[PDB]
Amino acid sequence: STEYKLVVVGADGVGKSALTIQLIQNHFVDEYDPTIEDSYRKQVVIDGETCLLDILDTAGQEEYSAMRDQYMRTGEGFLCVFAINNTKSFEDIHHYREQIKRVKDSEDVPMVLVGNKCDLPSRTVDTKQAQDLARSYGIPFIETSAKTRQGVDDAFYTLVREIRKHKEKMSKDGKKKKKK
Ligand SMILES: Nc1nc2c(ncn2[C@@H]2O[C@H](COP(=O)(O)OP(=O)(O)OP(O)(O)=S)[C@@H](O)[C@H]2O)c(=O)[nH]1
Ligand SMILES: [Mg+2]
Repeated sequence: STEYKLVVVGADGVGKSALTIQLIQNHFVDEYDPTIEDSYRKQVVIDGETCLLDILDTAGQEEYSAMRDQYMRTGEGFLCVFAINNTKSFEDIHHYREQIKRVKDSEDVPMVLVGNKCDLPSRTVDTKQAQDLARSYGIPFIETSAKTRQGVDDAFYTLVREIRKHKEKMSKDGKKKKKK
């Protein structure tokens, strides 16, 4: 019943498309297929509510600062994905977060930090640093492997939960109005 607009963001090659295709299609693309902009719908039951997910799988490839704006205005929550063997992709999260906060003109934007490719050896981004970054941001951190499907549903369902929490918070706000 309730629709949630989710946007999967992050550097090229982190696994945004692999995560999203696991969620929607239940298989893993070993392939490379760089994304311009694909979207997907899926009907899910999360905490006993039916949810219509409308998911945008974005381009990691850059230039943008053109393209990012409209889908940042549109998105209700953001899956901020880095790959655990890609230091720059982790560092990129700060910049995506800043951009989203600026473009949506809010300090309060539902987000989940996703460390993908946890099936691989010799990670270059430690779990502790990701956890520490998420704690700073006051957002969940979930480790995934699109290859094995580990954590995939949890990552997307947790983002829906963050949106719901935000919706409830915004009704009560901090002040000005109040509600519940
Ligand atoms: N080992 C491993 N490989 C993965 C995982 N997720 C994605 N990959 C691989 O990484 C490569 C890039 O994945 P892809 O999903 O296309 O990245 P992207 O983030 O969507 O990249 P883009 O569209 O912005 S350019 C592919 O070869 C894919 O199979 C994972 O969890 N584990
Ligand atoms: Mg892609």
